[PDB]
Amino acid sequence: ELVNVVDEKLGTAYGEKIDLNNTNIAAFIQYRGLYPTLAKLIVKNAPYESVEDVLNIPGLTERQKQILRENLEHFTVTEVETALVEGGDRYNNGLYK
Amino acid sequence: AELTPEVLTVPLNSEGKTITLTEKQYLEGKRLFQYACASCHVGGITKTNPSLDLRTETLALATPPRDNIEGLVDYMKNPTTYDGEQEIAEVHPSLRSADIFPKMRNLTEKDLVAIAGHILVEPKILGDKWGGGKVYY
Amino acid sequence: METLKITVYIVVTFFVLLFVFGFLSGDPARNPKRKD
Amino acid sequence: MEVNQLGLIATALFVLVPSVFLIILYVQTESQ
Amino acid sequence: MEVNQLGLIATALFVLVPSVFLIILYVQTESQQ
Amino acid sequence: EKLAFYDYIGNNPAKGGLFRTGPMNKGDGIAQAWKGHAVFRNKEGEELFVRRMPAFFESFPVILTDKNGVVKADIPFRRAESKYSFEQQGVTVSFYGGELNGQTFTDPPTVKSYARKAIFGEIFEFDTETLNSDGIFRTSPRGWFTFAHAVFA
Amino acid sequence: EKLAFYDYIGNNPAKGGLFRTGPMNKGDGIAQAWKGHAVFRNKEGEELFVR
Amino acid sequence: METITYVFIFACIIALFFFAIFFREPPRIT
Amino acid sequence: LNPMWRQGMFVLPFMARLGVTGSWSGWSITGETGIDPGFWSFEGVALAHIV
Amino acid sequence: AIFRFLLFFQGFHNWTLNPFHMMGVAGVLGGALLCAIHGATVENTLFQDGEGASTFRAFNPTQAEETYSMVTANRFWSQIFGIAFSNKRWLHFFMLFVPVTGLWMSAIGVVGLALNLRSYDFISQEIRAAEDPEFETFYTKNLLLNEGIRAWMAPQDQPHENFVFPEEVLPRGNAL
Amino acid sequence: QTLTYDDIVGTGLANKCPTLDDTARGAYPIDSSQTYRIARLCLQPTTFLVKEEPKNKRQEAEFVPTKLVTRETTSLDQIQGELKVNSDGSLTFVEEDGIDFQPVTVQMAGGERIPLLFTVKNLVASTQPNVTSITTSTDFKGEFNVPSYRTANFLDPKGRGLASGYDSAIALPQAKEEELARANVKRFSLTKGQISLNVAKVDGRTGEIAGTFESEQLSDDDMGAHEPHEVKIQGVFYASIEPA
Amino acid sequence: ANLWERFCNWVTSTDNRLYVGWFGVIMIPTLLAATICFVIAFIAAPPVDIDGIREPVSGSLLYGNNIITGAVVPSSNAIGLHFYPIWEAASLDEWLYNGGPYQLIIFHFLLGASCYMGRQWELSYRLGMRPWICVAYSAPLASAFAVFLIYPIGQGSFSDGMPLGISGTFNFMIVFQAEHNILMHPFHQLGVAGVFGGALFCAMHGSLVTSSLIRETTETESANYGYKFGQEEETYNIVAAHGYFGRLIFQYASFNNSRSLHFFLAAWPVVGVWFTALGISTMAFNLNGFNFNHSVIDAKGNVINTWADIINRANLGMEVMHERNAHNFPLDLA
Ligand code: CLA
Ligand code: CLA
Ligand code: CLA
Ligand SMILES: CC(C)=CCC/C(C)=C/CC/C(C)=C\CC/C(C)=C/CC/C(C)=C/CC/C(C)=C/CC/C(C)=C/CC/C(C)=C\CC/C(C)=C/CC1=CC(=O)C(C)=C(C)C1=O
Ligand SMILES: CCCCCCCCCCCCCCCC(=O)OC[C@H](COP(=O)(O)OC[C@@H](O)CO)OC(=O)CCCCCCCCCCCCCCC
Ligand code: HEC
Ligand SMILES: CC1=C(/C=C/C(C)=C/C=C/C(C)=C/C=C/C=C(C)/C=C/C=C(C)/C=C/C2=C(C)CCCC2(C)C)C(C)(C)CCC1
Ligand SMILES: CCCCCCCCCCCCCCCCCC(=O)O
Ligand code: OEY
Ligand SMILES: [Cl-]
Ligand SMILES: [Cl-]
Ligand SMILES: [Fe+2]
Repeated sequence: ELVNVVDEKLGTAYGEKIDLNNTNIAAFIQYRGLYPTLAKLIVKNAPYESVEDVLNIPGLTERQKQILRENLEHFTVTEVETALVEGGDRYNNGLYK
Repeated sequence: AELTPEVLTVPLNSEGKTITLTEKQYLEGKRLFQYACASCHVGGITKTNPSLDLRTETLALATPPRDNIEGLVDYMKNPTTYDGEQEIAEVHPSLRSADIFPKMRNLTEKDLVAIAGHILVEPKILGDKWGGGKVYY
Repeated sequence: METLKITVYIVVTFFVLLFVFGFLSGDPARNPKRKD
Repeated sequence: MEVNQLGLIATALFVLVPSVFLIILYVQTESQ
Repeated sequence: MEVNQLGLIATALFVLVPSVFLIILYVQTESQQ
Repeated sequence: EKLAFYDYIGNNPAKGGLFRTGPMNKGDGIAQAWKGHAVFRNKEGEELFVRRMPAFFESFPVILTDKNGVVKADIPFRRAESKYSFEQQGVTVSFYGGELNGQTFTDPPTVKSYARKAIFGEIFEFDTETLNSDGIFRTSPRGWFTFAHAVFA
Repeated sequence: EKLAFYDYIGNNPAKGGLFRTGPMNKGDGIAQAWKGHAVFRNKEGEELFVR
Repeated sequence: METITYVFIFACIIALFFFAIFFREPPRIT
Repeated sequence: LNPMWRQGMFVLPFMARLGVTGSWSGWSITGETGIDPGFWSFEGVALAHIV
Repeated sequence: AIFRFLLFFQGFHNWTLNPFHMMGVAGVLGGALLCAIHGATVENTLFQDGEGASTFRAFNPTQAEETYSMVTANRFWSQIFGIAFSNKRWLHFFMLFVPVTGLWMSAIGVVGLALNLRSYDFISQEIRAAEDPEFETFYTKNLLLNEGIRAWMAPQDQPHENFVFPEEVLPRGNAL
Repeated sequence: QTLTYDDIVGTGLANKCPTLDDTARGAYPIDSSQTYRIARLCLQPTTFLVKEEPKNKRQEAEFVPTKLVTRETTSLDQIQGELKVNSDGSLTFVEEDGIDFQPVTVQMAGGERIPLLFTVKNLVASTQPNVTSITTSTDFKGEFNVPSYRTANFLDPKGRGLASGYDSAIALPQAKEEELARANVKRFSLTKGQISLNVAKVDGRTGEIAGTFESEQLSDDDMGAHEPHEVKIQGVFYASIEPA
Repeated sequence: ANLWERFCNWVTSTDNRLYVGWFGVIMIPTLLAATICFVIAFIAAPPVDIDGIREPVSGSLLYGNNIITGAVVPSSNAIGLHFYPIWEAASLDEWLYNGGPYQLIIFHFLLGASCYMGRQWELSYRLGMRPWICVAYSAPLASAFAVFLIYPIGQGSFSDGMPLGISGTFNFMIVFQAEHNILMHPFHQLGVAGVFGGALFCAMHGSLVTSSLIRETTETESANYGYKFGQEEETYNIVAAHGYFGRLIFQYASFNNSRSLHFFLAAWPVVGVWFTALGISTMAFNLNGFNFNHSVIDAKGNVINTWADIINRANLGMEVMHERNAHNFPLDLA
């Protein structure tokens, strides 16, 4: 009955892809063209019901929609986990080097 | 082990041409990196923004790719954010902003090549240490 | 708290003045050999 | 047996304290 | 706090036994003088 | 079982403490049964091996390796950049011999629980109630005898 | 509840023992609640009273 | 019981200070 | 249900009998919370006897 | 290398917590105290045995007389500190006794550590802290320090063990 | 007249909300064709009350007073958000951002410290219908979120945490783990609170309002280690309204 | 026979069992205040939020500590170097939570200890002694100033001063090494030499004088009875001691002037401890021990580790764990 919700999340697609609903913003540095501009937009406009939803962010240029479209297979979405998005933690989760 | 020409051989551009530095250029670039860059980039990290380091794999994924001499020389003239979207000359040292970053004033074109070459050679020697931070000290 | 503050200020002043006037009361003369 | 734990120290001091008192009195009687 | 119960008896005898020894030796010295 | 009980760090005399008193049973408890030999596997069926605790260490991380010593799973401290969690690697435990013979566990918290025991070597069922054991290793008569005689010498 | 608690022999000071040491709570325990007044009846519905 | 014990031992040391200072064996010259 | 006399308190009732009813930590034996007894709390009486 | 030995003993043996080392500390610092206080006392209770301002010249190794006043030294310390030495022989024996005994005690503690027989923990503190996450002492604070030391120095300090600790297992507080 | 930093610093005035003159009994008219924002919401607690536990049967303990021990660090300020007009003429404030939380610990009689995250995070507060004018009888009723007092990186004194730290009591290697599961497994609570804001002063010329508030929320549960307490908070508030 | 002159004569009287003096007029109240508050706090103070993160640390016996773990805990980091007397708090409960007692104790103690040093000068003057015993005491006194006042001043917070407790002292030490590499600092190395050498010479002098006691008693009595308080003749043969020690090493490595010898005994540990007090006092301003991290590299540029790099690994471990919840940003600059 007592489960660590963060360990449980590592067992989902959160553990293998960039979760558009949960992952800290520094993970968007792993793929080109995403950081910082599109990462800022993606985090600010979460949550998303489906990976495809990021293409409906208002303001996207066609080059930015192109960048996202190339990267859709590296994204996922899972239910928002309160412990990962509170505290402003998607912007700074206390991990540096 | 020694500083052989093979380790001193780094990419010149994205096209795949390479250039082979001399020991002198490597040592020159290390001195210049300490003079103008190390206060923020010691060991290949970035003290004021640790999310972005000087590891080759990081530089490879920047827009303008920066894992080559040309891309790095251009960055020292006109730095941009990691996605290429904005110019950051007014908050990052560069030739374009040497009026506000006075240590950049007396860097010549060959100094830039040496600094760029140092950044590209060093991960070949130090491995994970370069840009790994205190875990690998 | 104000009472406490005032009390401590008076007590400390008292002891400091004892110290100052004590050493001003001919202290060099208080030794076993030469008094002047 | 589930006895009272303080019973050990109570018994121990019950013996030691008055016994030591007597021994002190006796030894100093002998040395004068 | 769940401390070792025998700690108390151990402490009390550690103090009492050598202290009593010294007191015995001191008092019978005084009654010599 | 007697041989398996020797292959357990709780009977290692260099695991005690100067003021941890009494019999070893007062620490990890009265041993009741060998639980069986734990075999760990990841989602692709490689056998993994728990790195055993060295005697120097009061505590030790949980690191699972393959036959070649390459790290394949662990219990992470910082979760946010974890690459080797049991959850991500699908680590499972199966038991052969002993009480748990022929059983496999797949729920990550049970699998980690046995992985924490496996750093001590072979895994045993203990009675901790009878002596109100506190769970902290004590040394054996071999340890106490050696200490006293080296100090007297 | 305070009034019912006085009507309980565990608070009678003549119920103790010379070597039963400590607080009264060490004996019957720490009182938590009045359970209520128990009424006893036989099969005939008549009310009975415990001596 | 352990708090009581620590404080007790500490109090005994303070009392011993008092006797050791004010009831010492007086040093007597030659 | 847990007054002092169930707890083996011996001197506490003699302070309470003559008017010492509250503690510096803010409780009183009559149940009221948020009281300020001044110096003459249970703690102040004890300290006064030690001095 | 000896500095590394000290830190090893902190993180692995919790050696500062060991009463035999504490007795050694008291003997070493007590010895240094006795050394300074005795030297200073002699030098500031000297008899005037010459006219020079340098008072060293006014001593002769074959003189029978004490070169300083035990009586004045005793009065000073009795009035300053409450008690004072009165017996020159006891004093110098005590100066032998204090640091020698201290070192002997620490040696006993290291003999224990040969067997990992440490005073590492207080069991009562650990039982309470495991059950009550708001309970924190300087004792628990130091064990976290010991755990950092072990995990961070062990791979390079014990290279024959081939410890590979991935980044995610290293104990770390926030940000650091 | 407005003070400077060097007039305020060290006085305790930095923790106090702006006040209105007792003569500010006006009314602020609401034009529905217009949109409005709250440019600054300031909440200054003055009283912290904690509910006690009655232990026995259906008794329901009362709210007892407490002493603050964390000094002048309590006020919520620089809060802003949208002020909407609803189809029935009720107004709804929707908090957007601000310094909208303060950790507070108060001490109950007997010495127990009660820490709590005083907050209005995500506040949605609404009036009665048919307002058309903010007056000295206007009330806002709303609810808000109370996240866990500690966030997920927080490490307890034995190194245990939710997003970081040990998962076991490493100092008791062979202890039975079932008794320690509540202390070993950290969980992140997210509860709700309720607040009333009663307007008592209105400057009809400037759009400033001020008044009284009362909120109820839960205290810290130490990441699931113990049961929270119920806390009632009373104080004064100030707000500035602007046409958006 | 004036009333003030009679008071003055009593304060400076050499007939009081314990000398009072003008320094004592300040010393006695400040030391009593510090002592009484310390004892009470050590036994009964509630937990203190030393690091200002609302995470109180329990220091006293009644709150679950023993003699080794207990402490009077330093005052809150939220206070920094601000003066926090009782009358600045809204209540004693506030003052206790924030660590007010530590400030009261260390300020009264440093004042009273400074007057203790003055009192040593003062009585030496009333007894017609030479004056410099108080100079010996300035070495431990400076060390107390360094860990209670100077280090907090340079770091900006009494929360980083040394706790008044046994385990708290070790905490202070471990954290000091992680942040200043004090072991690699020469003034601490000089302190070790002053303390090791002081213990050495204490044992040397004690054993040489004991070795050369002149036979004055029988084997059934303590040799100590061969000395009588205030006797005019020396009680040991320094020429015999010199003859032994000079042959143990070589002649000119042994003293035969007792004044020179005792001055040496005074100077060695006093100067060594001056330097170590100065070490704490200058690491307060972050001038730290020698850094040889990655100082040896090979012909290619591989780092070749030395024992200094192993030290750094241990220091890193202490760095990353200390005050595990108090740092939000990557550099621990104070
Ligand atoms: C060579 C001697 C020796 C050895 C090796 C053992 C070994 C053992 N005994 Mg046995 N025992 C012995 C002598 C010995 N005993 C004697 C002489 C007695 C009679 C007193 C006993 C009575 C006894 C009982 C009643 C019990 C044991 C038990 C045990 C076991 C646990 C011991 C333990 O927890 O230690 C704890 C050890 C310590 C806490 C170390 C204490 C040393 C202190 C700290 C030194 C003091 C320092 C000193 C004061 C410094 C001052 C110096 C300065 C002034 C100069 C262990 C197998 C227990 C067991 O499991 O039995 C089934 C048990 O219940 N023993
Ligand atoms: C007028 C005296 C008096 C009275 C009425 C009480 C009453 C009480 N105390 Mg208090 N107490 C007292 C004095 C007193 N105390 C003193 C002087 C002390 C200091 C030691 C204490 C210390 C104390 C503590 C520490 C505690 C109490 C507690 C209690 C309660 C339970 C007592 C109990 O279990 O008894 C037990 C009594 C006995 C077993 C009787 C012993 C008599 C034996 C038989 C000795 C006589 C034999 C003698 C040698 C005969 C020699 C014959 C010779 C001529 C040949 C009770 C309310 C307890 C409590 O609940 O506190 C919250 C508790 O924990 N008291
Ligand atoms: C206030 C601080 C303090 C103090 C006073 C001490 C005091 C002591 N420590 Mg402890 N230490 C401390 C803090 C402190 N420590 C801390 C914080 C830690 C971290 C846990 C340690 C860790 C520690 C360890 C790990 C050890 C000590 C040991 C010791 C003891 C060393 C005794 C000695 O002289 O060895 C000096 C060495 C000798 C006397 C050996 C013989 C030397 C011969 C005679 C030398 C001959 C030299 C030659 C002639 C010429 C060479 C010249 C050449 C250089 C050119 C002593 C009791 C040691 C101990 O306990 O020993 C049993 C020990 O092993 N300490
Ligand atoms: C292949 C092959 C065959 C190879 C060939 C190799 C080969 C031939 C090997 C053979 C070797 C050989 C032939 C042998 C000769 C070698 C030899 C010379 C060895 C040297 C050995 C050596 C290293 C010795 C160590 C010296 C040592 C470290 C001592 C230095 C002196 C020293 C530190 C002195 C300290 C003195 C000091 C400053 C103060 C003393 C303390 C003091 C204040 C005491 C108090 C005190 C003092 C008094 O004074 C008196 C009075 C009283 C009262 C008193 O209180
Ligand atoms: C203004 C106040 C001044 C400060 C007040 C100080 C009060 C404390 C002074 C010590 C009194 C007790 C000494 C008893 C013992 C006693 O009476 O000693 C008296 C003894 C006198 O020696 P004599 O030379 O007269 O004796 C020789 C022969 O008689 C031997 O048979 O002094 C010494 O031995 C000095 C060295 C021991 C001094 C070391 C003691 C240091 C005490 C510190 C321990 C503290 C532990 C603290 C734990 C919390
Ligand atoms: C602090 C004042 C700095 C100094 C001095 C230097 N750099 Fe820097 N650098 C700094 C920051 C804060 C950043 C991130 C900028 C951003 O927001 O994107 C950087 C980044 C770089 C990069 C790009 C790294 C990557 O793409 O992975 C490079 C190549 C770089 N900096 C080089 C560089 C050189 C050569 C310097 C000396 C002339 C230098 N930097 C100094 C901060 C600072
Ligand atoms: C056992 C027993 C008994 C007996 C008992 C007894 C008799 C007891 C007693 C006890 C007691 C009798 C106690 C006491 C206590 C005391 C105290 C605890 C005190 C303290 C004090 C102090 C600490 C003080 C201090 C000070 C000083 C000194 C000076 C100045 C001021 C001051 C205040 C600071 C009987 C019979 C009952 C029976 C049962 C059993
Ligand atoms: C501080 C809040 C309460 C105010 C203090 C009241 C004054 C103190 C009164 C204490 C009672 C003293 C009367 C007892 C007998 C006095 C004569 C005597 O026996 O010495
Ligand atoms: O060492 Mn690390 O540094 Ca001087 O502060 Mn920053 O952390 Mn914290 O307060 Mn105590 O401690
Ligand atoms: Cl810490
Ligand atoms: Cl920070
Ligand atoms: Fe001497």
